Amino acid sequence: MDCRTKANPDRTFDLVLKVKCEDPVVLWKFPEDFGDQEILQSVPKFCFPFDVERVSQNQVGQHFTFVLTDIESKQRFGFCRLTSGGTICLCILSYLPWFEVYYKLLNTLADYLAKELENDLNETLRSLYNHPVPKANTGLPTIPESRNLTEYFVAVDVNNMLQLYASMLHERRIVIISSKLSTLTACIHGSAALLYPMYWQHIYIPVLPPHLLDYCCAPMPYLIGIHSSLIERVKNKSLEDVVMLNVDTNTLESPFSDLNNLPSDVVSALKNKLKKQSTATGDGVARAFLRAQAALFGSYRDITFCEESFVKHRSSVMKQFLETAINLQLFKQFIDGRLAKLN
Amino acid sequence: YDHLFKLLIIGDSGVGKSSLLLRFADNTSYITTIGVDFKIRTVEINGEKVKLQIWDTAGQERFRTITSTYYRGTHGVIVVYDVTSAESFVNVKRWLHEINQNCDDVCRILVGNKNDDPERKVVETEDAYKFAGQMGIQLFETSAKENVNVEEMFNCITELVLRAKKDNL
Repeated sequence: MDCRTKANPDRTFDLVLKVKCEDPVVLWKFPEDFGDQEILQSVPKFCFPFDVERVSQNQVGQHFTFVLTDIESKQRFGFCRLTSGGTICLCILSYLPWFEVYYKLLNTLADYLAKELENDLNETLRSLYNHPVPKANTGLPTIPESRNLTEYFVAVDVNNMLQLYASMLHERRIVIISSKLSTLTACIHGSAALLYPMYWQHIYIPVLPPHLLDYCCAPMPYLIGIHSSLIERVKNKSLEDVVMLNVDTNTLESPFSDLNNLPSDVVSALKNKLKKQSTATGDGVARAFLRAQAALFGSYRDITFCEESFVKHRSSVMKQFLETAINLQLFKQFIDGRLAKLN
Repeated sequence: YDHLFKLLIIGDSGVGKSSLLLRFADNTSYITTIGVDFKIRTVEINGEKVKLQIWDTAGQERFRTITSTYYRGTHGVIVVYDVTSAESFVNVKRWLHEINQNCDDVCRILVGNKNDDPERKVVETEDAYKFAGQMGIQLFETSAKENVNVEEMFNCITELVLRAKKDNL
């Protein structure tokens, strides 16, 4: 009900593909008899979600993670290793949010391919594929260990972190733009995780490929990443009111003033902590946002939830915020989930 | 085009929303790719060219209540339940209550889909009609499979939205 991760997926991963740029060509996949043709058609386009013709040669070697959303709104993570020059891409599709593991595994698969070690590769794939999903080694994201938060934090000004946070907490239509897919998907995953223990409940596309640009016209809330080579095409579409952050320049444009709606004491406490040298290592950043979440929604402690008791605070700024907070799908799923488990 | 309108289709997965979206579209889904899909219908109502785009999203059934943020920018909603599933109806009542309380400016209609298997039906017509009645909204029972009452249903929401717009002007 609450989280958008599949609890107990059938497999550690479902597909691995090597793809090259008419559509991209699949050079090699495991399992060989992979049968979902819809995924075979879409996954290659998400491997190269940029104007290939124009910026292939600007692409630097990187790792990034697309997400495909299933019928239950659960996330299928596309862990990709894109080679410098952007012509070749290695991709593991999994329900498990194992960014650091799969990034390492992708490098190891790349090295096995270059050293022409086919058996060892098939062995490794097989063994992990048929391995029951392991629940033990057999917690808040920390910097620099968790790659999505770390890259978010190094790439995006503190002020813009605060602005994206506020925009999420008004369930705006958000577009994040970067010239780097690593930074792009990282910003989308890392920004969303800072809602904890709440999760983004609406349209969630870390990177949106060219053939799907029209989806930026969606009227419902959304969090969408676009490579910089596609932003002009998107802008020329007829959009709703949207919040855009261009990470290449740390330029935010929004017709709203959502950050002004958050209580100042919370914002300055969060801001002051984010600028503190020591916050930049270990769980400081996630803890800072965790503490902001507590201050904003903590009063929810008060079996059923009484909206009118929660919305009744003394300060006009906080009362105003709490009255909008009750209309957030992210808050609604959190409360409802917590009412379900309390029994 | 003369006018453009934006619709949402809401309802539990397994009520036939995607079959309804196929009937809606001019042409011939991304719902299992990016959790969202839109279809385009063009129609002429009294000489006027109208383009309708309708939006669906995945896993809506996990929303006990779909909140007011979902409907911003939208002109009309098609709220769909499955006449063979009592749970799909109960949810739909909650959603239309939230709409009534927080988004009364949005046109909405109630739709009982899969009106195809009598032996499996559970939501009686008079029940839905009574709820429809007390929300001040119109109700259609349809079969996206057999293509029954579907065109009637689409032409209703389309007309509602066109009139709200001219009654605002």
